[PDB]
Amino acid sequence: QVQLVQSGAEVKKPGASVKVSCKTSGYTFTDFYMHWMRQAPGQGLEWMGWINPTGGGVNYAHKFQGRVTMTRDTSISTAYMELSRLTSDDTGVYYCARSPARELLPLDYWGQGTLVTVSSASTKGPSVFPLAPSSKSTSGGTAALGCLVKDYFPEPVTVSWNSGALTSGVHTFPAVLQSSGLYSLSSVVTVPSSSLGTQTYICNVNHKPSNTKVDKRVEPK
Amino acid sequence: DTITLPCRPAPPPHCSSNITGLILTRQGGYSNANTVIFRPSGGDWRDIARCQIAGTVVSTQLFLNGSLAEEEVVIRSEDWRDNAKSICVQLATSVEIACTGAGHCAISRAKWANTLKQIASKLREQYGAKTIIFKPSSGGDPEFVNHSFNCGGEFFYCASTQLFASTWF
Amino acid sequence: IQVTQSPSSLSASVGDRVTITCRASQGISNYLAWYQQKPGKVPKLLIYGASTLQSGVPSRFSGSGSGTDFTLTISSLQPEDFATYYCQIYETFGQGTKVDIKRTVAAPSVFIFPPSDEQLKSGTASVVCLLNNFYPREAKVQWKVDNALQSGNSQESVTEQDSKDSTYSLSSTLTLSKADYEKHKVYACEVTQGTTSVTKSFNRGEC
Ligand SMILES: *[C@@H]1O[C@H](CO)[C@@H](O)[C@H](O)[C@H]1NC(C)=O
Ligand SMILES: *[C@@H]1O[C@H](CO)[C@@H](O)[C@H](O)[C@H]1NC(C)=O
Repeated sequence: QVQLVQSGAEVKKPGASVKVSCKTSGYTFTDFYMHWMRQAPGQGLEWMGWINPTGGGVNYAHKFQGRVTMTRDTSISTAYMELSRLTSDDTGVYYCARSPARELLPLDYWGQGTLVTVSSASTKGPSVFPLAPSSKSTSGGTAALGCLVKDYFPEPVTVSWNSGALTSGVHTFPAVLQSSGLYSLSSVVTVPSSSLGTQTYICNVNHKPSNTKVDKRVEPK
Repeated sequence: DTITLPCRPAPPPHCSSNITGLILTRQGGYSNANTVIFRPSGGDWRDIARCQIAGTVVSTQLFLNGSLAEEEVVIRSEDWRDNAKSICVQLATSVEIACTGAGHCAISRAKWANTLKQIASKLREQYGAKTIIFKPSSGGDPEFVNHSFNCGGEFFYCASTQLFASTWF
Repeated sequence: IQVTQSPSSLSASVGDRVTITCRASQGISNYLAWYQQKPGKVPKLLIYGASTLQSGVPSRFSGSGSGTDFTLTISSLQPEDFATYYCQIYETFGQGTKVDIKRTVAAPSVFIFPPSDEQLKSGTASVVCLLNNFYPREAKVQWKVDNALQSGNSQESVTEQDSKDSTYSLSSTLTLSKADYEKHKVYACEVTQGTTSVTKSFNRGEC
């Protein structure tokens, strides 16, 4: 069926440029226009421009005119968007989407998105610290515990607990961006307070951007 | 005084033509300071064909040796609000484009200026704007980023920057 | 073309009827589409031509309007419908409408976590305050050290509404240099929610 597949996440320093690919299949690539959209984190969608796949002509949003370049290679049914002179304002998720030719409205199939992070920071694996259960984190039969996943770059990290066997009561929070330019995230879980001396609790933090995976045993105080 | 376009390969003088229309794309996503921007079309051969003002000659951005309108410039679009639909401009008086055989094709600057002025006038009345700006092609294959045409079975390519870079109040 | 989408957010219950509108700065025929987006997921087309359902979209969705005023209507909300909706009019996207789940007020369970020893050795102290399973979203979290308001060295984030009980949870982190952390004794986060303030604390010398 119809499939738009984009290239992987990118990390860039300001002033650099990024090029994201959109490989398609399941349809005649030259019969539809291709559009590019982006979404800053937590923000709305905005259109960047379209490309005519038969001839390669383009219409860029005025906001991006002069530093975006859209191209395509019909022989492999792939579209490309290159954005130049990047600043942290360009951090966000970039999407390709198909419309009928010579139309801008029906974007019926979308790419899965490509995260682009623009920062003066550089790739950094997390330091994972325990949030140890104590009498300050206990409520009768329940106690709270977790992991603090501090100072990593870029997004994203994933957290499981006990290799994914612990899912009830887990809350993994959105990261915050510190003024260092590094991210910090917390994951917590509430468990039976009677299990604390006896059940092992390990958070599994995966930071694919730095190819780091950290397992942390959280022991009671 | 002429607008002298570089072209490659050099078109011979027998490939000189009359410009009878052109085909435009309106810049998308513009905040619009009472301003509307147009470029040579970002579309393909289908956009050209749908205008239905071409003649025998196959050409891009400018129609060569096509049909003229009767009294005034006529601008047409299948949807004025849709920046993915090209705008079909048919001239009422043709503009000669004379090729030297030495790598250029020339247009009278005053005639081109007065044609754009008329096109700007019709666009302004369509879009309720004040300022109309023509800018160059934003990209594409060589056939579409250049004014391209098939003369005599051979394809020629003229840079059209000089034809689309001006402002009209 | 300019677009004003309303409301920016609304909350409703499973089964009731919600209406989202999109206004254009000029007549657009029916050249409009509605999309749905869930957090971390790809936008999904629901309606185009202002009123044509995309194939397989459930019947509770409909769109209408012509000229400048358009409406997406969800006749009876299902749980899978709580998500963000965008109109699109030519190249302009609306600002987005997030549809939240209505539920009764719930007070937070408040917990605090002192800095770990391993962090402390590296010269930094992060104190973490946890507000577990509360509603509505609005709560005032303040940090106080030796009873003085901090306001400038902390950050917070909030989960999306829980899939099971529709509550929120909030994490706030106070971060100090180790040197400053050892200048003070009492560390507290105070959570204010509507005639209740809860203050969780500890003394550094015992944690
Ligand atoms: C253009 O048309 C005029 C008559 O309108 C004709 O005399 C002239 O030869 C034509 N020029 C070219 C280059 O075809
Ligand atoms: C346009 O018409 C002129 C005059 O008939 C002719 O000489 C010329 O070859 C034509 N242009 C092209 C590109 O064939």
